[PDB]
Amino acid sequence: TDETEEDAIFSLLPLLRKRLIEAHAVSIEEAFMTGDGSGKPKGLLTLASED
Amino acid sequence: NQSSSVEVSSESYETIFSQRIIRDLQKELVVGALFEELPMSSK
Repeated sequence: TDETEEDAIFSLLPLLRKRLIEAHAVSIEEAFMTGDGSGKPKGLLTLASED
Repeated sequence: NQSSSVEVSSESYETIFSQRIIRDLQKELVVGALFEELPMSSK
């Protein structure tokens, strides 16, 4: 919101953007590790188990 | 009207419509802007 930016001494935007990107990377790597098949890529461990 | 021989179409076709806009008296404001102002840059 455009009021918490003024309602503080230091900025809070770069933290927001960096959190967005790093959350995205964490989720993709976790899904590649052990994602199921329901709307998400089948994880390596799931492939190994089902083979 | 329709008193003479010739006439006009409707009673709204001899009226002058003015776009002048008038407003009544409004209360004055006193306390709103007589105190000194203190800028703030935080909560």
